[PDB]
Amino acid sequence: AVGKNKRLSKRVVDPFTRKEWYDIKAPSTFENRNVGKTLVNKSVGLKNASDSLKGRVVEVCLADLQGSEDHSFRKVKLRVDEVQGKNLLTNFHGMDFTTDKLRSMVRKWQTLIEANVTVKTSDDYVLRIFAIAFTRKQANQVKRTSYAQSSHIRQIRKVISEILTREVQNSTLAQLTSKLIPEVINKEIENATKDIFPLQNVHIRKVKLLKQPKFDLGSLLSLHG
Amino acid sequence: DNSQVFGVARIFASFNDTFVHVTDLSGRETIARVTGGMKVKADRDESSPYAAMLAAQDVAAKCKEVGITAVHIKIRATGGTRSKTPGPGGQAALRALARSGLRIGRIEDVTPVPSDSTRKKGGRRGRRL
Amino acid sequence: TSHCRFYENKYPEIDDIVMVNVQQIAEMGAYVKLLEYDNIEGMILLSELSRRRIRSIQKLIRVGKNDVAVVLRVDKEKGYIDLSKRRVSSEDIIKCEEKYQKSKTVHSILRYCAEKFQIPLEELYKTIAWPLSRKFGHAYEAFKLSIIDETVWEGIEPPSKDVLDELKNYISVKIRADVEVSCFSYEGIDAIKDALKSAEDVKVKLVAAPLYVLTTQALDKQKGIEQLESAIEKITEVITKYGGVCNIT
Amino acid sequence: SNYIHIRITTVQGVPEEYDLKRILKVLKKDFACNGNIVKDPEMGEIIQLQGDQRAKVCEFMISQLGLQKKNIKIHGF
Amino acid sequence: KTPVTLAKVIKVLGRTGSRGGVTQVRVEFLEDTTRTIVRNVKGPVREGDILVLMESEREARRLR
Amino acid sequence: PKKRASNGRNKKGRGHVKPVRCVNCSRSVPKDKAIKRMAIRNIVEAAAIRDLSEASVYAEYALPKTYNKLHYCISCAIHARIVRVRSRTDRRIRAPPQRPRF
RNA sequence: CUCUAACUAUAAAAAUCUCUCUUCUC
RNA sequence: AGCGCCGUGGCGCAGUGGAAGCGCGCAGGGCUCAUAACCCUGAUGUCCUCGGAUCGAAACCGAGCGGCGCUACCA
Ligand SMILES: [Mg+2]
Ligand SMILES: [Mg+2]
Ligand SMILES: [Mg+2]
Ligand SMILES: [Zn+2]
Repeated sequence: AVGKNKRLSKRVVDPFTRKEWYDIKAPSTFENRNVGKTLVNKSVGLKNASDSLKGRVVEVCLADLQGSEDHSFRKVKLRVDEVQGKNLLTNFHGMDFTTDKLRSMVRKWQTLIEANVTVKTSDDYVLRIFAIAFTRKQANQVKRTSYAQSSHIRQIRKVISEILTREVQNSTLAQLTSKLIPEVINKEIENATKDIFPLQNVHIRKVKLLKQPKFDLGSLLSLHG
Repeated sequence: DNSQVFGVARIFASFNDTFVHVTDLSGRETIARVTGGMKVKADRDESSPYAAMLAAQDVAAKCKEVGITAVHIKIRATGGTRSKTPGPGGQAALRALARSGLRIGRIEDVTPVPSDSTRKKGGRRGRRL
Repeated sequence: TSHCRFYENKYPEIDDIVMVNVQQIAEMGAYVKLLEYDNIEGMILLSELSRRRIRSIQKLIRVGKNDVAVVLRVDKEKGYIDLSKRRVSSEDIIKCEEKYQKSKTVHSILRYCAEKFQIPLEELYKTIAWPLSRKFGHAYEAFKLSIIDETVWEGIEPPSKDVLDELKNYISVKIRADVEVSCFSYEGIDAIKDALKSAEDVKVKLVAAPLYVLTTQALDKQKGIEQLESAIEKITEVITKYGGVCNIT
Repeated sequence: SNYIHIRITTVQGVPEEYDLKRILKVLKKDFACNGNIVKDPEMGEIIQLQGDQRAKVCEFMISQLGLQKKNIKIHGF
Repeated sequence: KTPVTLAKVIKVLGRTGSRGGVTQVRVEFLEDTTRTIVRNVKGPVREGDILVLMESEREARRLR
Repeated sequence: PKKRASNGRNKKGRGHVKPVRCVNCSRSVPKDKAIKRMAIRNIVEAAAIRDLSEASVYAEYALPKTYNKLHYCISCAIHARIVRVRSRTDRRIRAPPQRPRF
């Protein structure tokens, strides 16, 4: 907290005076469209602020973007693409679980089932989807455990693979997020796999973007308004 | 929103020299990098709660100067290969941030955890202190 | 009266490096005087005392000596100095040593006048210290420039000139070079005599038959080098024509 | 010159005609003592071995290079 | 600055420290009585006393 | 002599087990004889739950917790008080020590 | 004769050691 | 015969410009049942002599003194 070797192998300026604030607007599918503000250096040509902004990522809880608390454990990543001025427009980037819920529902005496899939969406987006499921005690258990046989994991895992394949390849990322908000796909998986084993608390994990077509300016303009 | 200026505290709490390093929502633009060792003289009580508390208070003063009022804390440990365990200072830093006017929201555990990577340091019999 | 601090103000600044003199140890650490700043006591705590573990204390403090350290916090209201010995860079220790020696030389210089003319030491040092320390560096360079060309003492008027005359009375660098004569000529001693007569009219002497060593009493450290190279080039110019060859390395 | 003495035990004064680490290698095994090569600035190079084995040090200095045995005057101490 | 604080102990939490002379005490501040904090105190203490603190942010754990 | 019938390992039919590294002393140890504690903890203690609460938007927060599964060695575990050397006739009782908090 | 909740946090250094070992039936 | 170093407490350094400097040593004491280790206090002198400046000097310099490296026996 004093001095050090200083192996160099005043002229100070204020950090904030040359800095400026920008607003973030969410895709119209999300409920609370206003997200927040981000700090930028002041706009100077030859490295305008626009070049620095486009490409940034904003990391926001889904409960924030909907308002209710039932979406606390989810957490969406948004990608900065278009700069409007004092307000920037962001396209969907990814969506994830908070580590706490994931670590909470991975308990003992119930093996998990993971289902990874890499799928092109309707339009051009190459995406990766994870699915996490946990075995459920039927409400008559006297055996203290609910292990599943590897045949059952094989069946459930495959079924989830085609379920995600259909639900992604059919509809675009906007419609995908529309299914993602009220987690209809989760209950769909639970119903489609109900005949194999109870399978408590299925969920969609780490909706991960892989590839995007060019820019599709019109898509962004339709997204925000 | 109530016209709030959100931020992220994202405390990094090792077993030595607790870190407090606030940045914007984008995570790129840093504010108040002041750490625990900044505010203690021994260079060895850096992990002690006092260092983290003074660092957090100075961060809070800087945030009030720059307008950031409510925060989104991301508690982190060294994790990965090293012990997966939160340090003692970071929690005190979080509490000190809580006291000094600022508001909180969505505190997160962002501990980096491996899926058995990195044949790691120590040797067979490990530490022999 | 050894008083009247070396630098601009009595009270030390923040995070500043010093060397201190030890006088006593009560039980915790030691509040000991300072001979880098004003003589107000500065206290060292045992937590900040020894790089090695605390098992013997009388051997690492050595009461009654000079020790490098750095002052953490200063109380300029009524006078308390918080002083720290550990967090000092191994390269800044040399800085502390040289700065302490420089201040010691200043103290030694500006005591002779106060004791010869029995006037206040504080008054005379206050008069002298405005062009002394703050101009662009330490006093010693200014004093050397003044003895070779008096320009610093005249910046401000002293109480008198008798004290400055006593300073001049009390105050009142050699560079080596080797020249090897590789001559195979017949008469090459006359050229050496002529060239050294020209060069000397600063000090050039003999060691060996080819070896001539010049130890110039330069006053600027750069004038000596240029006179040295001028003499070397004169030697070469004189000797390469009459028949011989000489070399300097 | 080249004087050699042994003082309770360090050996001050050692010819350089053989490498020092092999001297230590033979010394430690033929004495069974802790061995140190301490190079104090510009004193007689320090080779220190524990115990009172000055007769054994005589044996070693005979067996390493020694063939004079006349300039060795070990102080009792 | 003079941010001196006062707190009344409501419960004595035994005695901590290798010396066996320092007491953990659960003191509720006289101002803002709804808040309580545990701190270490050297010297004899009994519940119902009111004690002085230079700092009130520091939470005191066991002294090892 | 036979100190424990189960050899103090709890392998008994696996031949070899994958080693795991201790959290503190970093010793490699068989995963079964790698005494394990589910450190499930609230991310802040009760001395700060208030402090955070009144300084919190979103009243009555869930206050998310931190979970970990500490894989100690045995030397650290016995030194760091996790496991205690019990008497001979009390070794054969493998239940957890009677409801830590009741 | 119906019951599945709460948690903390230390590893500084520490080597060596002489004799003299023998006695139970009424 | 010249210039550069050493200038002692039994010892090597150490500042040389406020006056007795460190460790190694040696004596005693402390520690422990005892020893080594560890922890304290000590007696050692002309830092060779001459001067100058110097309130103050072993030191800063200078005009002789005892030994070390070179020139190389420098007709
Ligand atoms: Mg151990
Ligand atoms: Mg045994
Ligand atoms: Mg076990
Ligand atoms: Zn361990």
